[PDB]
Amino acid sequence: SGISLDNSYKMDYPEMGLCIIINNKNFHKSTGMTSRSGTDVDAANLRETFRNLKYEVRNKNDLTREEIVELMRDVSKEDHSKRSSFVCVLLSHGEEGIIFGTNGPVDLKKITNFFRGDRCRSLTGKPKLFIIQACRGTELDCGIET
Amino acid sequence: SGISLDNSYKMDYPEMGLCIIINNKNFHKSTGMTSRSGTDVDAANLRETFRNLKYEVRNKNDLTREEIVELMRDVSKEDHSKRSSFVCVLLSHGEEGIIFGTNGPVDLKKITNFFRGDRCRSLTGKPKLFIIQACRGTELDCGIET
Amino acid sequence: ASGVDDDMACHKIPVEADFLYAYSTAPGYYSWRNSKDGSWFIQSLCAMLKQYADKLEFMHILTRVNRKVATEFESFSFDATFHAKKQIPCIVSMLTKELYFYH
Amino acid sequence: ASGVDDDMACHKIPVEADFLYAYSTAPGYYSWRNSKDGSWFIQSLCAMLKQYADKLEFMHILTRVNRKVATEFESFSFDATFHAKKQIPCIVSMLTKELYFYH
Repeated sequence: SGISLDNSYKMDYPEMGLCIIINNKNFHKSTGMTSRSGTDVDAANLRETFRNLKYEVRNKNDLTREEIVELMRDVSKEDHSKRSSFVCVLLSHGEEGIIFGTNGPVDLKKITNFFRGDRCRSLTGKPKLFIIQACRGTELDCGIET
Repeated sequence: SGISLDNSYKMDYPEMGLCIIINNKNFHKSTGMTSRSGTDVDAANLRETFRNLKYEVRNKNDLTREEIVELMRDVSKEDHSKRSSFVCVLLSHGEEGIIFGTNGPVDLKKITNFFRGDRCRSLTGKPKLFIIQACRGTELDCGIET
Repeated sequence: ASGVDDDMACHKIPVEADFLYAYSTAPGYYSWRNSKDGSWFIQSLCAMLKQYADKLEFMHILTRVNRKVATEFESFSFDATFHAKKQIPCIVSMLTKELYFYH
Repeated sequence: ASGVDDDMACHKIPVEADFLYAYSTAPGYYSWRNSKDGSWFIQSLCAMLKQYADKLEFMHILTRVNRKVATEFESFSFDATFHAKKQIPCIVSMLTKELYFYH
């Protein structure tokens, strides 16, 4: 055939892929963390948005650090052969490189390693997206007038 | 006039802007660091490349942590009113958030704060680019076969 | 020309390749959320996806999100410390190709 | 609709906005350099700029650099530990608009 460039990811697989939404609103009192009001609006907005992009949306609410790890591990072990990509949205409290389960923190690295090119072969060469709504420190931006 | 969108940075100012290249090859023996052979090829390649983009290229070789800070401070205090952007290339040894002067480390944050929207007003609203060739840790990627 | 580090017989890609991290805020900063309308980032993200998903490459979508969050938002708080603060999303790309949600 | 955190009278942007960090490697990893030909990242960066600077938006240029470094390069070393290693550049964008070097 003609000139084949391949500058963009193949997104015409039978399925667009999974869109895992972990919506953590209520935390265990033992963590001293408060509830993140308004997060359900985020979760429902993301579901609707990705639904129109043809993603298989799966929402999970108030998961513990263990449940988060188990979810990510389970999903990473699924067969994504027919899927074009993978999306994971994390809405919760956090710090640099850290996302909070309802009972404790989880290193982002631990969540994403499950999908590393060599650990999740059916996603190798495919775009793996992680949308993260969470703090990455305690600095405040005072901005500048334009 | 007609519909004005403004989805891209105004790059038609009289000047494209400065392209500061800090090329650190030889380090002080007291640091125990070795010379980065091949870096001059990088520096000369960058100079030529940015020269054709119409950037005012300024190369600096083997600078100490202090000289690096003084250079960045001085440049940040220049009048960039007529310039469209700012480019700074750092070629040296490093670690996460750290760039090595010939005699010691320098936090990237310290270098870039000089150009923060509120500290360098003539660059406010203008693209400030930092190209960094340096280690960000000690992890090795074993890759995966495709 | 020739070297010891290029054009390998068995082709491989980094295990860290093809990842995109769309952070809500800059490294080391707080992230803002409206207790009623939701986080600034998600509101902006969804809004830009609904409008450009079938028109722009992903990075360009995320760039609109950056502008939207950075310009149209400023914190409000009874505590002066957290009042009048700004936020800038952080796009971290390790993708090796352009990403269009449509085809 | 209305809120306490949007549409401010005095318009401001984050002080951290309009910054682009083109890292040679992924967070926490080594960065490779050929003692003769130069670093994998700079070689690739310059090569892609010379070819696309007058044709593509910056992020898209940097995406080609990612593919180039990730596919066309693999380390060589007498020390098994550092042999056959790969690298993936890391694009960190906080820009609020598209960037074209030409106009």
